[PDB]
This record gives sequence, structure tokens and C-alpha cells, in this order.
Amino acid sequence: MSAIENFDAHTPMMQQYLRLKAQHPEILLFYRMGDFYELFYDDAKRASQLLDISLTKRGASAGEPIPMAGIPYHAVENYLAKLVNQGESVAICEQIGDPATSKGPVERKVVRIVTPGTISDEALLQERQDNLLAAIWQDSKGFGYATLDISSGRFRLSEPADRETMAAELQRTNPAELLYAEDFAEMSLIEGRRGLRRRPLWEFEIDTARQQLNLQFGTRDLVGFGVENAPRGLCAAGCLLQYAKDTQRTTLPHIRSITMEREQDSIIMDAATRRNLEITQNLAGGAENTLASVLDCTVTPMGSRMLKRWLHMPVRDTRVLLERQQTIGALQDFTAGLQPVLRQVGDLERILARLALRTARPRDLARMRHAFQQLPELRAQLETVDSAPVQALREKMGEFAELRDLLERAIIDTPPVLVRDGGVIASGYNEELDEWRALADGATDYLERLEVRERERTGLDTLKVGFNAVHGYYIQISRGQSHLAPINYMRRQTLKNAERYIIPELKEYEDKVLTSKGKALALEKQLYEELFDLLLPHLEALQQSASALAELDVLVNLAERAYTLNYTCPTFIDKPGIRITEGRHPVVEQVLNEPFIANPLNLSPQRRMLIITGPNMGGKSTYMRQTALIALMAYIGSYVPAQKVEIGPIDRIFTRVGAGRSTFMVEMTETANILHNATEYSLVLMDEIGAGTSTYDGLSLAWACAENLANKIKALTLFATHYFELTQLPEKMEGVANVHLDALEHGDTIAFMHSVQDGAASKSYGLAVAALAGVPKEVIKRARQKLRELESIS
Amino acid sequence: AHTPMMQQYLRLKAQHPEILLFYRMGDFYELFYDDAKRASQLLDISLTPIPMAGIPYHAVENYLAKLVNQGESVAICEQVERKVVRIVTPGTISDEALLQERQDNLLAAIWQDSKGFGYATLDISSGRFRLSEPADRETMAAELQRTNPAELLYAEDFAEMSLIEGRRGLRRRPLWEFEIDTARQQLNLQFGTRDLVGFGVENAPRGLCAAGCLLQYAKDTQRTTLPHIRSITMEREQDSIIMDAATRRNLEITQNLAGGAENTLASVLDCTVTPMGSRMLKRWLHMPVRDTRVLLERQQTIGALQDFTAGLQPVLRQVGDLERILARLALRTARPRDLARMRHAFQQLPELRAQLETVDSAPVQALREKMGEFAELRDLLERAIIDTPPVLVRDGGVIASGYNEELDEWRALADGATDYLERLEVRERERTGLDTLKVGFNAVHGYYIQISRGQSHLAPINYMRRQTLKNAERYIIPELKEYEDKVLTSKGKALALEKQLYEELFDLLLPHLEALQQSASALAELDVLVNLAERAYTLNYTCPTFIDKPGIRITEGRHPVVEQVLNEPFIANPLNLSPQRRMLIITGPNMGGKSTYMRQTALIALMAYIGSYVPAQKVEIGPIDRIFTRVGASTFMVEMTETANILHNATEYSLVLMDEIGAGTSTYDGLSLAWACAENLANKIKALTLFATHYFELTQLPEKMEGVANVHLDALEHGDTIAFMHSVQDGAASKSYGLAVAALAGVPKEVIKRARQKLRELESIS
DNA sequence: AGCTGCCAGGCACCAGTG
DNA sequence: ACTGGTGCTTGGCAGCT
Ligand SMILES: Nc1ncnc2c1ncn2[C@@H]1O[C@H](COP(=O)(O)OP(=O)(O)O)[C@@H](O)[C@H]1O
Ligand SMILES: Nc1ncnc2c1ncn2[C@@H]1O[C@H](COP(=O)(O)OP(=O)(O)O)[C@@H](O)[C@H]1O
Ligand SMILES: [Mg+2]
Ligand SMILES: [Mg+2]
Repeated sequence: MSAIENFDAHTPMMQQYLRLKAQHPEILLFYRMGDFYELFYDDAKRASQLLDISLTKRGASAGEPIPMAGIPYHAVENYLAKLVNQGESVAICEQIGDPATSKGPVERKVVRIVTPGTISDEALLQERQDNLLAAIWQDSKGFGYATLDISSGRFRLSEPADRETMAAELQRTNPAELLYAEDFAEMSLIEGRRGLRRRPLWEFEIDTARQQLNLQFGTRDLVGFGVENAPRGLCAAGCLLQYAKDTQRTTLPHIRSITMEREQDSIIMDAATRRNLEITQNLAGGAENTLASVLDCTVTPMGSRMLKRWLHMPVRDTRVLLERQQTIGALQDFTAGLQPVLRQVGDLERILARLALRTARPRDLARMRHAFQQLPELRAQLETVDSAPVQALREKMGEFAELRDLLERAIIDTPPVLVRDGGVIASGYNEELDEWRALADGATDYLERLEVRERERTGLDTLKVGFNAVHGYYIQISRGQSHLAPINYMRRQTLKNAERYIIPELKEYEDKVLTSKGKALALEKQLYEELFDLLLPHLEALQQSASALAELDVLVNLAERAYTLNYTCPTFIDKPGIRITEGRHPVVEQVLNEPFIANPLNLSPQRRMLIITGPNMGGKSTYMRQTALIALMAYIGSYVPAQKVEIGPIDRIFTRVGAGRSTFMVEMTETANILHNATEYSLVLMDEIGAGTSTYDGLSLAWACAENLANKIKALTLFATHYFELTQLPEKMEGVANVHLDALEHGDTIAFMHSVQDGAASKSYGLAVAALAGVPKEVIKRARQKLRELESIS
Repeated sequence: AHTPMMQQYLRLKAQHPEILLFYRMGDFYELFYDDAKRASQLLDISLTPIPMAGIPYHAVENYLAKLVNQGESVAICEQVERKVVRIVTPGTISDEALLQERQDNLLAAIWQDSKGFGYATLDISSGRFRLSEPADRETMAAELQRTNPAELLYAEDFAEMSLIEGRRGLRRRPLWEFEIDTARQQLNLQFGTRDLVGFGVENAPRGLCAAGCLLQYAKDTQRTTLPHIRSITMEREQDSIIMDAATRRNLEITQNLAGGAENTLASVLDCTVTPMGSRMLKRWLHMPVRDTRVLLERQQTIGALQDFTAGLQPVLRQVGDLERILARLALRTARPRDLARMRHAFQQLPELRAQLETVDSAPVQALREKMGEFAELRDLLERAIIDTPPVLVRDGGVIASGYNEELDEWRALADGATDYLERLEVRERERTGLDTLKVGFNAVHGYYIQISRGQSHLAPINYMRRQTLKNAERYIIPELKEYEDKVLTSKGKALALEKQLYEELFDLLLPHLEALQQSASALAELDVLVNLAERAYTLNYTCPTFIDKPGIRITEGRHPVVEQVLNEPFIANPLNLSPQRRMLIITGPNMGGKSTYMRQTALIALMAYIGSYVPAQKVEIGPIDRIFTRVGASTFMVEMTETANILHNATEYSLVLMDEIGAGTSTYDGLSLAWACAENLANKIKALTLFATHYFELTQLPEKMEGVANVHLDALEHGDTIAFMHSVQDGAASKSYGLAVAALAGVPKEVIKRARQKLRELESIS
């Protein structure tokens, strides 16, 4: 209603504004007007509430006024942060043209869009956490999925088979922004995820993605990257790249590759395993008391992020795991020397992303130069270490003698945060800049001489010479002496208690000082953009050096932990099996104020399922987890919390624990995934669940399930249960064996020994645990009477 | 031994070391060291080599309210000499910015005799002062959960520290603050009494010790008299239905299991219109009273006000939060809008009096009197304050014209002088011929004539230049500084007067504070009763009757929350519990409706005992002392500990609701405990119990022993799914559905087949 | 060391001569 | 159609106390 708001009824300003806002209909538009970014209509109302700024209005000759808000251009970063923390994208519009030569409103382009998965600036990101853009897509048969780390170039592609692998892939990558195709059927994977972004179907067309990705990589086809085979993934990867290009609107030279992640190249862990193993996130949501809290004492941000990627994605290549282990063993003695030097390399990876996007600030290049200064010390230290993988990483990190020198001669020791104000480029780097700097010590040299000279000539002791941004340079005299000033003194600015003047000499100095300051700032910015021109050709080798430095940090880290926390090197056997001697839960052993009871395990194709019994709090769940963490750690190359481990190949880890609406339904569908997708190479942890509607309702299914895992699938299965009935299984079924966690009953109390023993328990301790919980003794007596009745059945 | 500015910060922190210290620094308050680290964690702000964290001045009240909501006291240190000029503690705030509208905010004190416990709460806004002497650990943990103090005073030597350890706002105090002769003296002097007999607490030494410490703390925190605190009341165990934390949490009274406010009993029942009414309604929900006298009176009121709720609720809405506004009148912190709202509420009382005049109900007519009229104070504020005054009195414009002759006089002179300076602008503008000429006002120059730069050179020679701007010149003349004196001295005399007339309004209002407090409380209760009357009528509730002996007879009853939330028809169900039929063993499916049927029993009992009508065609109900709930979900240990608590503390007047006790351990162990639990509850305690179980063996109970019956729910298979029927019918169940749910989960058919075989095998020995 | 209010640079608006 | 004056976000700081 009201105001038919056709093109002609709008002002030149609003015509141009709505045109640019139409290119970004559903996200905020910062709109450059002089020294402000301004928002309008609903953008202004929302921006007012989110940014906590005033909602005002611009006047209008045609109809209703225009809602309005905005912030000074020099304060954008603070408000951009406030927005991105809440998941808001923002289009940044700048003025391109000169207002002095524009008849109407000046040309305005959107130069970039800040979205939560495409941020590369240091103040909007978290140091030790990745921030990944992603694209997902589904059709009849399966999924395609891509991730990009814009602040590094790591571009990945996968084709998860089913709902549960896709779920576990979203869990593992944890994207900050998720682009998804409009026809996505399984919204239950995607709903209530952050930075969610519905995208047209055409953005996932295969021919277009192949064209765009080959263009980006400079290849004819993607044979060389291992993804020509993989249209499902490619379609997601296409949408992803198109988004990235649209948000940055510059070339993205740091995205020179893409890699497919195949199912069989890593150990797939279902979403429950990840949570129950508490790899980077405990069950309460926080980061305390995780696997990563204990294992992660990396000394640089990029190293930490790399370690967590490895923990979340164990590899199956025997060769890569052996090399990682050797590195850990070879570098163990040189931990204390290598670590303070690696710390000084910093997050070189993210600085190089900003270099590639041309957004690198003067303190970015200073820390890049500081990193180069650490390379010869690290080359010397790694020379002595006779390990082929250690020397390959020493080669990969390079030295960059010529660039370390370039940055030392071009930038101040400690430059400002930004280049806008100057003071970044050093003396000697450019001859023209130094003769344009005849000004910085031309001022107060000259102005103090003009002050004293005119103070003495005039005889007026209050006379001083100053500058003011608005009125320029001046000669100030006090009000009480101002009636004595020369008539030559042209009057410039008046104040309450002082008059200020200008004279032909000082005006001439004002014009020249300011023209040359503008010339010195423009040249400085030309020279700083030129630093990018000379650094960028070496981008590949630099990215390789960051990666080698980050991997060094991970491995030097894992070496130190292996020593400090008493870990041993695992070996690998040809067939399924796990043989542990005196193994411990790597996390529970650290947090426990008292000694962790170490425990064995024998698992093999002959001894492939263990039924685990023992009282509540007896240590059954812990024993299972620590098996899986030891498997996990072994398959990232790391040493392991035990006296000795021998471990076969694993394809998948499955965890089924107790549980939204119907708890038995969900527990049963989670069990079905396990029975449908497990193999002879999978490790399977089955913990206690809810009962069915009746007594033996659920035990029936636990028996039938156990037997399917023993007899059909033949996976390696630990099966913790309170059902003592399942201790008869070994008798009846090949591959199945009883173990139990020990407990001494002594008098009216129970002690939990946390020690695994072969065989079933002697008894179950339900009544005992209940008595520990404070159930009246008369009730426990009655329950023990009822128990004898039930035990006389057989 | 640090920098000159940080030498002052450290000495000031020594005065209040246990409290976070805001320290003024230009446009920011700034915290240092352990204050900076703790506050960056609590408030989501940065950490800056001295640690520092800063809040901007313009949002100081928002961030004070965030810290105070997490149990933190906060000292502010303003101006160069400095001093702690303000302190907010969580349990003693009364400012609308720092308070949540619809949540109570209590100060509390706790302490321990060899004889037992002492407890005391205070709502510093309402004046509501309560004490108790819980008999043991579990009852004291129960009063702590329910009252939920924002700040808890406690003795140095408190032995039972596990009761309060995790709580926010813990304030360790000396033992001499709980000395009893000093507690009586201070309390009597606060109340104007000689003994505490009239408040019914003269013989409650443990309780008074806590209330004395509480009072001293509140006083020290305000440095004002607290005249609105004129009474104290003692809650006794017999007076209410006790509920432990687990039960309070499982019945989801005001807070759902995920910490939210949605899908709770309060979300449905609480449609009150004033914030003071909502608070009173939630106090009732969490404290069912057992005195049927009080209960019959609320019922009567709920039925008598049936045809009067459409008329009353719009009017009551406009009364607003008169309770919290009166607190600020008592503390002399009330602002012009506080007085404006008090006026608007007085403007409603005549209409409310006429509407209630016809209501045939003795309790409504007494609330109608207690409500009062206050026509003289309504006139005062009508004449004294303008229609919509500014937030603060600071800048005047709050006193109306006609109220004071002296004030009108100074305003007429200030207006006359600004009228002359407007005419001065127009006169000087024609005389010079300079169209840009105007008169502005400033702090640093006062009044001045401005002329644009381009025209400034044609300024008359009698003008004296004072400020050059980028594109203008500002001058003064003797005429300007003469009429500047005229406006400034007039506006200032009229500002000091307004301020003194404002203070005078407190002198005239406060003499009637006691009756005003009774009016706001009565208006709150009306709001509650009228809400409950609208609820009963709208939601098809009925009025329960009370019987002398334990028993719950429900006809077609429902879960009051579940029925409003889901868009599927709510199947109503019966219940007949009596001394002859004390326990029901509930069998049947998962998602079958057991937990709902148990919880609705408890909700109906709870609602009957706040005086409300109930979701049912009929409910008769005997006395209940306690409601126990062991419903939902190391977990086995926590469930056994709750089970243990029930068996120790339940009586024959208790409602006990148990769910799948036994699941977690072995079949024989779990069944053995379940059996022996049923037995105890059924034979020893004789509590009216509902025992949901999966053990079908437990259905043999009714045959073995008296007062035990089977009931069950069933399901129905059709199409490609299950239809759980949600209808409770007599007898044990004859079907399980676990295997059926596994089939629909995708568990392979061949696994199901093997389980079917194994189930028949397993059941046949029974 | 603190309060106030001009200024930053884009537009459009509006009134006063063309 | 042309001149010269108004208006509006917030952060920085000159210019007064
Ligand atoms: N082997 C161990 N040594 C020392 N403490 C242990 C060990 N295993 C478990 N615990 C402790 O026992 C507690 C309960 O163990 P849990 O595995 O959950 O028993 P269950 O699952 O059988 O009921 C854990 O909190 C852990 O701290
Ligand atoms: N009487 C009923 N009429 C309609 N819906 C019901 C009824 N009883 C329960 N429900 C709904 O069915 C769901 C599952 O039943 P539930 O209360 O959990 O019993 P159980 O312990 O057997 O699973 C509940 O979440 C509730 O919303
Ligand atoms: Mg367990
Ligand atoms: Mg239930």
C-alpha cells in the first residue's frame, strides 16, 4: 500500500541503491555514502537491532521517508564481527568513481560479501579452529559434498553413500556456512545447522562445475586431481566455488587443487562414535577433557588445527602411518629445541591466504618475515636427525632467503595495523619516497623557527604556531594581545580567548606540506601493493612451507606427548585383530586423581566378540572407549597409551549407546545401521540400552543382534551388557567369549577394581549397587529373598 | 609498586576484594586482574601487561543485570580522587532495568543448629519476608530448589555444605551475624513490635537467626530504611505439599527439562495480565497448600468470577506492576514514569470496584476492599505530573502547569525571554539583510548570533566574533548576554523547584504506603484468580471436591499441557485409587502413554491443591503431604538414589509415581528390586502409588496381595505402522511391541525372526 | 581528565534568485 | 535551471572547563 514506487518516482540515489540491493535481496547491504556505510528500509531496522545503532530517516520529496542507519567507514570491522558471529552475511558496496567528475550519483560496485564461511581476516576467526564453507547435495542414489577452507586453499570433495555417513561427515567437518540444493530430501541432516543457505538447483549442474573448476585450476580436465570420476561431489564443488568467487570477487590463486576423500582411505566413524569418544568436544559441548585437550600442545595455530583434522580422520595407508611414527621416534630428543623456534613461525598459513586475496596487512607481512627468520635455525636443527621423512619436511619448508631480505628492506621493524595512514615502508627502499618525506622533519624544524621569529619580531609573548585539521596552519595570538597583531596577518579562525591568522609564507608551507603528504601516501600504497606483486609468484612453495611447518608442529608435538605420557609405538598385522598389553584410556588417566588401572585386550577373527559384564561403575564403558581411542591414535601415526599394541586394519568404528521422542525406536534404528553396514574389518562397540515393553522383549533382540554380529557379519565386537543371560552366548556361538570387570564384595559394601578378567562374572551386583545408593535395608533383604526364588529356577 | 593510576585501583579493591570492581576510565568502566578474567568469561567481552576488560557507560545497567543474574555483586568506582559510590548485590536490586518482570528475585539466609536448620527469604521489592525450620537435609534442599535465591547468606561453620556448594551468589558470613538476641532486637525494631508473637514466629529461634542476618545484610546493602518490610511469616511443613527437586523438575511446573519456559504447566495456566500476578501464580504452583479452607475459597472465587473476566482483564492489565513500583516509593528511588504508572493504576480502581460490586462471593468482596480507591492521591498526581513525563526528573519538564503558582511564574519569564530572542533573530535579520542570520545556543558560548561564512563579512561592526566554524561565524552582543541571563536563571529556579515539588510528592504518598501495599497485593491475587477463572471456563476444567481420606478418583482426566500442545486428540483416562486400591502396576508399550498418565495424575493433584479447577469431568481427592516422582532419564545410581529417597520419606498420604525401576541392571536383580519396592510401597508405606514397569512378572502381584491391581495400555497395528492407543484399561498387558518397533527401524527380518524364537523360549519358563 | 558538539562526505531537499 | 543553505547515522577529538 501507499507510494507506488516505480523507477521514475525514485531519486537517482535510490534507483542505484535498489538495483544493487536487488542483486542481494535477502542479506544486509552496507552502502557507501562518503565517510559512512549506510543501510535502508528493513536493512536499517534490522541493522539497528543487531548492531545496536540509531534508526533514523532520510528526507523525501516523493511520499514516505526512508528508514536509515549506518556506521563510520573506519569502524566497519567491529560491526562486521558482530554480524558474522550471529550468522549474518553482509554485502560491502564501495564507491568506484570520482564524485568531482560524476554528474549524478557515483558508480558503486559491491566489492565483496562477508559470509560466515568465507571470512579470512584475523579478527573475525578463531585461532585454533577451522572455519569451513561447505556444499551439500542429494539425489536418488546418494550425496555429493565439498568443503573449502578459504583461508588456506584446502578444497575437498566426497560422495558419502548413505544418510549416516553424510551425517558423520557434517559432524567431522562442522562447516560454518552450508550451501544446499533446493530439492534436498533429507532435511533432518541439515535443519538447525548454522549458516544454512538454500541455493538454486542450477548451481549444482555438472557441466558448469567441470568448466568452472578446470578454469580455476588451469587444467583441461580433472583427471590429475582424482575427481574426474566423481560427478556427485563435483556438483557440490561447483556450487561451492561459485559462492566463493561471488563473495571475494577477486582471483583466488591459493585454490590450486581439489582432492577426493574416498571411504576406504580413512576409518569412517559414525556420528555417535565421535561424540562418545569426545575427540574435540565433550558431551556437555565444551572443549575440556577431550582427546585433543590432552594430545594438543602444538605451538602454532595452524599445527593445532592440523592435529584435530588428523584425530577426526585416521588414515589407512600403511606407508603414511609408518613414516609418521618414525618421525615421532626420530624427533623425540629434539623436542625442547625445536618447539620455541616453531612457535615463532606463527600461523603462516592464514597470512598466506590474506596474501593471496591481497588483504594482507603490514603486521601480516612482518610476521611472515619473522617466520622466514626462523627457517635457518630449523634447518640446522633438523639436519642432524637421520630420518628420511624428517629430511623431506626440511626440504618442503624451504628457506626463502630472497624474500626474507625483501621484507627486511621494505618494512619497518614494528609497523602499524593498517597501511591507510602510512608509516609502513622503510627508509632506503624507494628513493622517491624519501625525498617526499622532506616534510616529517621539515615540520617543527620550520614551524618552531617561524614561531620564535614572529614571537620576537612582533613582541607578543602568547604567539604560537599550530595546525588544525579543519582550518589549517595558523599563527595564534591571545584575545588580549590580538589588537596588537600586524595588519598583514590575514584572519583565519576565531575562538573565545584567542585569534588565529594566516600569512602568505605559512599558507605556502601549508599547500606544499599537504600536497607532498598526499604524494608520499599514494606512493607508499603503490609500493605496498607491489610487495604483493613480488611475493605472489612464490605462493605455491610458500603454502607448501606452511604445511610442512604445521605438520612438523603436529609430529614434534606427538613425540613430546608420547614421551611425557608414557606411550609406545603400535605395530600393524595383516588381519582384523587388536592385542593390547597394559592399555589405558588416554583422557580418563589424565583427569583422574588416582592411578588408572591398565588393562589387556585380545581380539581376533577366532575371538571376535567379547561379552563384557560387571557392575554399574565397574568400568565397562571405559574399557570399550579406550579400545577405540587406541585404534584411532594408532591410525593417525601417533604412539599409543599402552605397554604394547598390535592392531589389524579397521574400516569403520560403530558406537551404539543408549538414548527426540521414542528412545527404543532410535536405539533400534541405530542398531540397524550397524547390522546393515558393518563388515569383518569394522570395530563395533555395543553399550547398554533401554528395555523393550516387556521382560525379555529387548533381550531377545540383543541376543539376535549379538548372534548376527558373531555369525554373519563377523566384525570385532565389544558388547557391554547388564543382561547376564548373554553370558551363555559363548557356549552356543563360535567367535564369542565372556569377559568381565572385577569387583570384591566384602561385608555390606562393594569395591570396583577396574580390572578385566577372562570369563563371565561370578554373579551380578544389582542389589549391591542399590544398597550403595541408600535403598532401605528391609527392601534389600526382601529383594534378596525374591532373588533366591529366581535363582532356583535352574 | 606500580604506575600512579594503578596505585589507586589496588587500595580500592582492598575495601571490597570479594566483589568485582568496575573502575571508571573515560567512557568505560574497567576491571583488572582476576576481575578482568572472570568478567570476560561471564559477559562475552574481550581480554587485553595488566589484564583489562571494559564495558561502555551507556550500557552499564544492561551488563550490571547480566552479572547480577549470575550471582555477582558489583562495586562501581567513580571520580583525581575516587571512591566506591555504588554497589548492586543480586538479592537486593529493585531497579526495573536490573530485574526480570515475571521472575521472583530472592535474598536468602541459611544456617545450622545441632537441633536443625534455619531458613529465610526476602523479596526486597514486595516486602515478602518468610522463615522456616526444615526438619532435615532433604526438606532443606527442597526449600532451596523451590525458593531459588539469587543470593544466599550462610554461616562460616556450615557443616552441610553439599546443600549449597554449586549455587550462585554464595555469601560467607561471620557466626555473630546469626546471634539470636541481636536477631530479635533488630527484627522487633524493623516491625515496630515488642515481641514477634503477632507474626507467629516468637518460638522459632533457628528461623529468626537466619532472618536477622538477612535483615542486617539487606539494610547494609541499601543504607536506607526499609519501611515496606513490616511483616514476617512462618511456613510450616504441614501447610504445603512437599516436592523434591527431581519431582519439581519432572512435572515441568515453570521450567521444562531443557531449561526453557515453553511447554510447562505455567505456559498453559499463566495468562495473568500484570507481572505481579504472574509471579504470585508461580509461587502458588510451586507451593500447593493443604488447608482446604483456603482452597474452597479460591474455587468459589474462580466460579463466581466466570462472567466477569472479559470485563476485568483489560482494566487489570493497566494496573501494571504496582508491587515493584511501590518498592521504589519506599526507597525514594521512584522516577516520574513510576509515579505516572501509579497514577494510571489509581485511575482504574473505581471501574474495578463497580465491576466486582455484583459478584456474589465473600472473598471477592474482601479483595475489592483491600484494593482501595485512593482518590485523593489520584488527584494529586493528576495535578502534579504531566500526561507522559520524561524518564528522569533531572532535566525537569515533569511537573504540570497549574500545580504551583511560583513555578508557572518562572516558566513565563523563561518563555518570555526565549520569545524575545526569537524576535531578536527576525529583527536582526531584516536589519542586516542577511538571510542566513539566526540565533543558536551552546554550552561554551551561551546564546550567539550565527552568520554563514559567505555573508559573514557584512556583519555589523557592533557584533563581537567568538567562534569560527568551517562555514559560519558566531558573534555575541550585549543584548544577547542580557537575555541569556534571563532564560538561564529562570530555567534554573524552575528546575530546583520542580525537584523540590517532586520530593514533596514522596512526602504525601508514603504515609499511605501500608494500604498501598495491601492494594497491589490484592490486585495481584485478583489477577491470579480471574486468570484461573478464565482458564477453567476456556479449557473445560471442573471443580474437584475433597474427601477426608486418601484417594484419587478421576473421571475422564487429561494432562493439562500435553492436551494443549499436540494437534492429535487427547484420550482422557480414569483413575481410581483408595486405601482399598492403593497401587496400580502399569504395563504396556513404549510411547504407549504411561509417563503421561502418571504425570497428569500429579498435575491434577497439584492443581487441585492450589485451588484451581482441573482438566477432568470429575475429581474427588484426599489429603496429600508429598508428591514423589521417579519418572524419566551414572543413570542407574541416580535412579536408585531417588528410589531410596521415596522409600525413606513417603507416607500413607503420599502420591508416589515410579517408572521402570529395575531397568539398568540384570533381569533377576532388577525384577527383585522392583518386586520388593512394590511390596514395601503397597504394604509398609501404603502410599497411593502408580508403578510403571516392563516386568510382566510384576503383574502376578494383585493375586499375591491386597490393594494391588493391574492396568495397561495397548497398541494397534495397521498399514505399515503402530498406533499406540493411549487408553488405560483394566488388567495386565498380553502383548509386547519391542520386536515390532525393531522391524520398522530396519532391523533385518531374519534377526527379528531369531528374536521371536528366543522370546517364546524365554517367556515359557514363566 | 571530562562533557559537548563540530566534523568526516556522500546525497537530497528547499527556498531564493535566474 | 543555478547557489547556498539544511538533514543524518557514529567515532574522533578540539576546545572549553
Ligand atoms: N580402568 C580404570 N581405572 C581407573 N578408573 C576407571 C577405569 N575404568 C573406569 N574407571 C572409572 O570408573 C567410572 C565408571 O566407569 P564405567 O566404564 O562407566 O563403568 P560402567 O559403564 O560399567 O557402568 C569412570 O568414571 C572412570 O573414572
Ligand atoms: N492419553 C493420551 N492421549 C493422547 N496422547 C497421549 C496420551 N498419553 C500420552 N500421549 C502422548 O504419547 C507420547 C508417548 O507416551 P508416554 O507418555 O511417553 O508413555 P510411555 O512411558 O509408555 O512411553 C507422549 O509424549 C504424549 O504426548
Ligand atoms: Mg557404561
Ligand atoms: Mg516413559
